[PDB]
Amino acid sequence: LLKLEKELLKQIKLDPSPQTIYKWIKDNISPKLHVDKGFVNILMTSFLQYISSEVNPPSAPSKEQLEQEKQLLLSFKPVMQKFLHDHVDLQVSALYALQVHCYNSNFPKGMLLRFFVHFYDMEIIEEEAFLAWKEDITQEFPGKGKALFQVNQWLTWLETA
Repeated sequence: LLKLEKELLKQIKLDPSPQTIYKWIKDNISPKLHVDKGFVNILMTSFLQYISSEVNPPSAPSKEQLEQEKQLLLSFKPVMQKFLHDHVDLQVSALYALQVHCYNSNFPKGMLLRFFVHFYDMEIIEEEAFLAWKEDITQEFPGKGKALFQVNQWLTWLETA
């Protein structure tokens, strides 16, 4: 799975067509793993790494980077939905992936919450998963406090009115 992750990210860089990457998964990863939380973790982690590498390469995002990022995420949305729809616990896994990804970049200003807004508006992550992620004690990935600090007002609104 740490391996699998190696291969998947290599494959995305080689050809980031949503179609190609979905076919590679289906042809190279047993379907029993498609509903595994660790697989959803490596999947979402690889997509986010790729998007970052594209939007903010080694050259405070510009409006052009914000649009580019939305567009790339939009092209991946049907692949992510194919594995996450109807699976709230795997959606919580995808939120931990995005938490750890932002933790790994030192929480860039607004990044985590801009992605929560995306994932919610794109119907990738349901309300229930956002609140399960908030309230979850059982998992231990780093960066959970600083993540909460940045999306708490948003989550509280979601929860109450």
